Amino acid sequence: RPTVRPRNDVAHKQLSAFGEYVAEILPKYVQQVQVSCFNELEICIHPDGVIPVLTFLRDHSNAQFKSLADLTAVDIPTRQNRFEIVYNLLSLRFNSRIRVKTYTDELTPIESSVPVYKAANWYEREIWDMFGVFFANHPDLRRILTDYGFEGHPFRKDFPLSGYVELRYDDEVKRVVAEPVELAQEFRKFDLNSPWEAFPAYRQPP
Amino acid sequence: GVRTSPTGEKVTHTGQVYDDGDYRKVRFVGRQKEVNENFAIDLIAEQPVSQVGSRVISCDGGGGALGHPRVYINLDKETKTGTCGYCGLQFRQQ
Amino acid sequence: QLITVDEKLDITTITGVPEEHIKTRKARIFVPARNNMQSGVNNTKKWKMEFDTRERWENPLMGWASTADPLSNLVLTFSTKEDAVAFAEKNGWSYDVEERKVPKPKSKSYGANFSWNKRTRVSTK
Amino acid sequence: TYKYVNLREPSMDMKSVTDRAAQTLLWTELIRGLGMTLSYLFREPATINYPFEKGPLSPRFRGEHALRRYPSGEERCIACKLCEAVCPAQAITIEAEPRADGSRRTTRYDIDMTKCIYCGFCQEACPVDAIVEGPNFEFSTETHEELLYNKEKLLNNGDKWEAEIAANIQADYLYR
Amino acid sequence: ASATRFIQWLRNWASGRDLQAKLQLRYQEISKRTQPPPKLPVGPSHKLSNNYYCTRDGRREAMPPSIVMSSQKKAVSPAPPIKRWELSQDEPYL
Amino acid sequence: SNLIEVFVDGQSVMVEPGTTVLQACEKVGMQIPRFCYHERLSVAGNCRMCLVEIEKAPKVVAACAMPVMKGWNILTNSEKTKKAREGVMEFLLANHPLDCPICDQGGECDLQDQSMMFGSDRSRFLEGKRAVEDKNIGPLVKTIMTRCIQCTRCIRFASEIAGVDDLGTTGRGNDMQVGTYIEKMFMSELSGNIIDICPVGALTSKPYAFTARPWETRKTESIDVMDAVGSNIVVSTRTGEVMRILPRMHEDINEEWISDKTR
Amino acid sequence: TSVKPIFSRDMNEAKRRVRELYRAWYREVPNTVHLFQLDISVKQGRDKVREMFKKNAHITDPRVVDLLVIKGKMELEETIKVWKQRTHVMRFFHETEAPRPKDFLSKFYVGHDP
Amino acid sequence: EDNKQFFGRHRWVIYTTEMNGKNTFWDVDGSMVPPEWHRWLHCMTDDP
Amino acid sequence: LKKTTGLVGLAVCETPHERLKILYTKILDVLGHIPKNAAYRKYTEQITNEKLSMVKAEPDVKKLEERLQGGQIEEVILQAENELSLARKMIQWKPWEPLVEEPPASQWKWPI
Amino acid sequence: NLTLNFGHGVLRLVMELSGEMVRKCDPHIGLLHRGTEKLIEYKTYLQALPYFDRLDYVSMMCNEQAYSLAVEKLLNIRPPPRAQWIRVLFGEITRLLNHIMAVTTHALDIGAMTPFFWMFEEREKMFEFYERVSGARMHAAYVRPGGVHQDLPLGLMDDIYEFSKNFSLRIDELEEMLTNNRIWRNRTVDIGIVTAEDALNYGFSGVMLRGSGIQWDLRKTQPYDVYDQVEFDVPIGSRGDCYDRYLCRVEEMRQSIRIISQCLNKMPPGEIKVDDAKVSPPKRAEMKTSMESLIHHFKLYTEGYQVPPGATYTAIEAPKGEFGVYLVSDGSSRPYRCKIKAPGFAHLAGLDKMSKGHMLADVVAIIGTQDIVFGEVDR
Ligand SMILES: CCCCCCCCCCCCCCCCCC(=O)OC[C@H](COP(=O)(O)OCCN)OC(=O)CCCCCCCCCCCCCCCCC
Ligand code: SF4
Ligand code: SF4
Ligand code: SF4
Ligand code: SF4
Ligand code: FES
Ligand SMILES: [K+]
Ligand SMILES: [Zn+2]
Repeated sequence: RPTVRPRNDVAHKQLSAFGEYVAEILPKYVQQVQVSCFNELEICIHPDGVIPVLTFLRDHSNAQFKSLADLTAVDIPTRQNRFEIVYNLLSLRFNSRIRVKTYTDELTPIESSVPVYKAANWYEREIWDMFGVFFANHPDLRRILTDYGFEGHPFRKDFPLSGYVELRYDDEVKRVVAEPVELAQEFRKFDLNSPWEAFPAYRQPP
Repeated sequence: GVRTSPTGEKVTHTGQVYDDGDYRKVRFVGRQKEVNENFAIDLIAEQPVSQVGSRVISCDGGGGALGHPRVYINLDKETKTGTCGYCGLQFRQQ
Repeated sequence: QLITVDEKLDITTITGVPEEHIKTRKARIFVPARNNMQSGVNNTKKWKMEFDTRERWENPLMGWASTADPLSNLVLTFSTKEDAVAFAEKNGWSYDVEERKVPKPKSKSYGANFSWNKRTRVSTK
Repeated sequence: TYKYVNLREPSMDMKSVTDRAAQTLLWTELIRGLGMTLSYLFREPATINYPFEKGPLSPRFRGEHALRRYPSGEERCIACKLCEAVCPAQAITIEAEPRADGSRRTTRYDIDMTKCIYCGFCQEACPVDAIVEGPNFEFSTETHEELLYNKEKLLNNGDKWEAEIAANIQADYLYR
Repeated sequence: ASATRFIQWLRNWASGRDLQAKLQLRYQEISKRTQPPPKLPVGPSHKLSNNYYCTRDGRREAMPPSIVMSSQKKAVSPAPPIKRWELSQDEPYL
Repeated sequence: SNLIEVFVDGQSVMVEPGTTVLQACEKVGMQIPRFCYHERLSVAGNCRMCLVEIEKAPKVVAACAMPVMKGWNILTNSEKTKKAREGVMEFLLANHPLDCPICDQGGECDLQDQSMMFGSDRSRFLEGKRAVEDKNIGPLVKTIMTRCIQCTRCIRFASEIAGVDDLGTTGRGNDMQVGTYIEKMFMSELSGNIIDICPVGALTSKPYAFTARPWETRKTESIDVMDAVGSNIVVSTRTGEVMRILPRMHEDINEEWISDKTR
Repeated sequence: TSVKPIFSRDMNEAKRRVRELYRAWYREVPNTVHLFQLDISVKQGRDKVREMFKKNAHITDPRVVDLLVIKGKMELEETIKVWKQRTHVMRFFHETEAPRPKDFLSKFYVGHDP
Repeated sequence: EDNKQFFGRHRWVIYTTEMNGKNTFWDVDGSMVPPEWHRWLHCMTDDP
Repeated sequence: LKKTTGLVGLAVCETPHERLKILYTKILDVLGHIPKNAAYRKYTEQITNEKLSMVKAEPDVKKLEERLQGGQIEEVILQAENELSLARKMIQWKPWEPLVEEPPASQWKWPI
Repeated sequence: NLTLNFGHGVLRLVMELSGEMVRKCDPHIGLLHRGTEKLIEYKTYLQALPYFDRLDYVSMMCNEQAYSLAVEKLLNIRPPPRAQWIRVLFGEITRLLNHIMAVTTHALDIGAMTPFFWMFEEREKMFEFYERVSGARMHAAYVRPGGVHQDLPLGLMDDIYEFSKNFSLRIDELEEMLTNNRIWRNRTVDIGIVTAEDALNYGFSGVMLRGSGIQWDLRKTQPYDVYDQVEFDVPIGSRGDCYDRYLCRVEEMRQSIRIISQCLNKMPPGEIKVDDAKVSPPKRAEMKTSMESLIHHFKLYTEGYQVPPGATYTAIEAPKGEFGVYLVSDGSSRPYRCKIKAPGFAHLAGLDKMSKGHMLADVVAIIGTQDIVFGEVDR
């Protein structure tokens, strides 16, 4: 069918089997395992399992996920633990990708994964900067993207798009100064969602 | 259809003009108020009404796919003409 | 090892929000009303949190709507009103909660359109 | 399939060693580099004589915006606001009301040319070919304010450039 | 393309290449700047029958993830081990 | 004791006798597409957008009007149901005018949105379209009746809610037209509500005409003060200006209506 | 009510880190005023440090106090290492911001805000 | 035009010395090309 | 004996067979300190025993590399060192114990 | 130890020097952080597309391709074959654009200014191909979920063939200046050596991996569009230093011409965006004649298409390495979260490691060998 993305059942079966494999070996930490319809395997774990689970996937002979593709967070305010920490790993040996997810709130530290992947260093700094998640035992945790002295964590869903302050050069004090943000044209909020359900397959029970 | 207010400022086709006491007209001092002189309301009025033989006519604005979406205009009312909602051309059943 | 913490969760000192936009704001927690222009009910499933509307004024140059309210566009989504209230509480915003309005179940009967002796009989179809 | 960029063994015979000695002492590869730049000295340069000569463009070029008319002179824009909705930069601001003859027309049509990313989405979205990005790219100004276009400026652009705009649309509309 | 034969010889010798065969300036070999109009083809959904959208609706064939384990025999790898790459036969070594 | 068991895509649900198929689907969060059906008007059954397959039954049923029977399994997403929706949407759009850019309903149109969700993505209508003359019914409601899909919602609202029998259908077949026949103004204290219930841009607000698009409006939920009823309303604003007033549903006060003064 | 700690297991442990941070900031102000060639006095800088500490005196959650200390140490590191420029240091003082009205009548005259 | 020149140098304009009351003997500008010649000079088309 | 593994920093191994026998044997010893019913022990002993049997059954290095499918024999040795390092860490982590804590009810629910 | 506070975009390097030797490199970035990821959450999926042109703004159409593939994967639709070939054709043209910028500005930074001018006249000609299909020389916004915006204009493929026919000679001229030059080799040979194992653990990708002998290229191992249908070789280094990585990039340009040649010959006929008007807008002529087409046009340009809920990590072999997005859909027409994985982010994080035991002037060469654009590093 020309316009429909083809399914790949062989990869779906392989990833499902490996997902059970990981869940059998680390039951102490694995809370949920799922494979998407486009064949991406996700392991959901208790946050205590970050170091053991990542080490296992990096070092075990049937995993060998030697490359950390990405590490990031997602803010979901409706959840008690609003921050979802996502590790995307790549195994060159088995030409495969896996995603490991855990969670944390505003006040609970997450163990730094720098010991497992040196790549995690700056990704964790970015998460701290943009989301305010504190990583424990980081060699050097500090802002990386925002201006010096910047207050707040801009990528949180409740941080306003244009922020709270803005900069200009002031002649009287002969320097750039920060002042509360005023916009000549306010950003125009659009309500785009259709009131008609699009995807029955994802309907939530009432 | 450009006319000047009592203070001399040209009135736009949207009717905009600064009133006598508005400071904002200082922006034109030493410069100019940009006004387009081809008022579309006046230009469309000059187009003749088109006489047709049917109760229903269609308009796409001319130029096929270079015009506007094709719409069908009912011409049953004899008091008035049928007007295209996109381009303003008028039609009348003879 | 875990510790015991009995204080109410409060993060107002570590969120970076200026004091003005914590104490003087009023968060509204509600389920959006169905847009009366459409029959679809899919935009009434979730809880929303918005803030009180503040001044918008005309930009002297172009006439655009200017604002000084950093929260003017902020709108959060929540599964339940407990989740929304929990979020409002820990951020120090005072709030109002409006109970969800659900259309009440109606009794429909096509046959009533042709009642022998009742007023429900329709004069036209 | 792969190949090695840099995996070769130098020949250690006397002739090859002496060849590398000559290169080291007589700077042969450096002289060979001088030959390349010498050959460019005697090539015709690629420079064009701007502004008397211009770089080639195509009918699809996305330049300064303009509001277009029908052949009768009536505005094409009917204030549908599709351009305003799609604008990735929110560079467009529109207000509309019924005209004195009942036509659906805009009373405000502003493009902040310093917000605009010149992406062309507005002219894709427009159902009546009203807003277009024209061929002009030589409209730099001395002040920020001059780049905040209102409807009069955009209608004037359309009247100024319509001769070229129409011809470019004629060349490309069959790809759209 | 206007260089005298002596200068052409000089720069070819200095560079070691036949530069005139592959000039980096463009002349008449480029396509005309006016072309005949296209006539583009239409896609596979351009049919008058046997074309119901529900049989070609990719978005609606998406499904939520399959949960293989929830907290509510031979070893395996995530996929077969990758095959060794083969050395290029076009040019194995630079 | 009174309740009977029916199934919606295999999921059991208990409903009072007389519950329609459409209402049984609401109970599990499934909204059947509709045009003519409005839960505050009498059932009509004429648009046919709500056709739905009943498992083991060869004929689709009009969910809005069919009372659900015990043991029925309502297949809201079957191939038969989907093809029924596509076919109906195809007929609704055959004569509909290409008006969306100039039509005030655009962006909040049930015809647009149900076409997007349940209709095909293209046309195979190769003929010319119907065009219908416009009716003047007063200074509040503009009529562009070429957009009318003959759902008869306005007729039922006028007769049942407003208690005014001035709207009806004249003619027959494809030429059937909604109006007053004679030149008559529909001036009722509740007349403006026909703008809301008209699924398309056939009936639109004259004062509001052309001023705004739905996606750009901010919605402020407020209360009416034009009388002592306390009607719940939504105030639509854009860039600091009040654009229009809409009803807000409150079962115990104004339901989903407001008076013309409030509006 | 059983949560993972950051650094401190109780308020007494947390209040030690606060005092250590305060001392570090107190001793850094004289060098900050000199290195950045600020026009404020050393007393002003320390008065500003104290003011920043005092607005957080009502906190009783050790995890929140830990994060405030964590953030306060990052701010100190930015200053001692001259990652900050002069503009960043002086942003604490809001020199170009005119004094907003605080009493009811003043706020009433100028606008609608509470 | 001179089509023996390489593409880009094969078309050029010698600006007028006076346009719209402005002395343009030395002060020429790319914006002086009217739209009908703008298409040709920029090779947006082949025919003048 | 090959002259280079082709990977920067990965030295050629003169005696790959002896090195692998030592490593795989070391792994089976560490695994003996894990409970018998832990899935990590059962699975790792299975794969380790398969590789060890391949090593003993094939004296030619290039043919052994084909059997193992782990890349260069020097890569296979490095993986054995990684598994041995992992096996020792698992003894302290004990991931075969029951789940430490279930998540909140909607933790993994999406969309919200 | 002297401290130097200062030593593509703009970078702030804080270095510790012991004489000539670099003891610490601390890149301070964020000077081009523009909150792109947060801005994308306020855009429809189409409105977000132009943000990807402005990340690695040397490889515009490859960034577009990565985002388009990610959205196409969540949509569960497939772009048509001609669109796939165009995307590969312009993906490799884009690789030539990037590698010219990478190699000649790397050369320009250490004093060899002349190849920059020769090769930027070739970039100027590829900018014309961009402008001819899209109307823009750089930020084309041409590759979109569902295919490409417009079909190629008549005559474009002939001009691409003419350009490709002569380009390898231009690479040869570049190589005559640098490859065997003893000064160039002195500046790059044994500079910034990274081991295969270190490269993987530090999250390197692309030439930062292959220069060290790792046999990995996503076009070969995890192919997308029609890359499985074209033949080419992956260049591999042996010493993991700057000189080998320079050689890999030069050889990659040659293989790009090889791929481009096959794309020109194998270009098929047909449509250039998915024939599904609930995703890709209809043709303008249909929008102006058919009721369904107009409705779908109206909705796709206002609300946009809804994307079924889910999350995907999608990656491509961009000119600078693995470029991916972690794209989270909540079921609506606006992405809920869009994390952009930029290859230069991990590479720059490894500058301090790579610069150990080197001199100040080598820090310039190492930053150059990494191919750093701060549009994608800072986002
Ligand atoms: C029978 C009895 C006879 C007795 C007498 C015998 C003596 C003659 C035979 C011996 C010949 C001696 C040649 C002397 C020239 C100097 C050679 C030299 O020093 O070159 C070596 C130098 C470094 O070479 P390198 O590859 O970096 O590494 C080697 C050490 N590790 O490499 C360099 O110096 C490179 C220079 C870098 C500068 C580049 C810019 C210059 C390039 C253009 C040069 C043009 C030629 C100059 C002509 C001047 C004309 C006035
Ligand atoms: S070109 Fe793009 S950014 Fe500029 S006004 Fe049009 S849609 Fe907006
Ligand atoms: S320019 Fe076109 S798209 Fe924009 S409002 Fe006018 S008619 Fe609509
Ligand atoms: S009623 Fe709906 S479908 Fe019909 S023209 Fe208006 S917006 Fe379009
Ligand atoms: S005017 Fe509107 S409400 Fe009345 S029948 Fe027609 S579509 Fe239905
Ligand atoms: S909604 Fe049931 S037939 Fe109209
Ligand atoms: K309506
Ligand atoms: Zn018309």
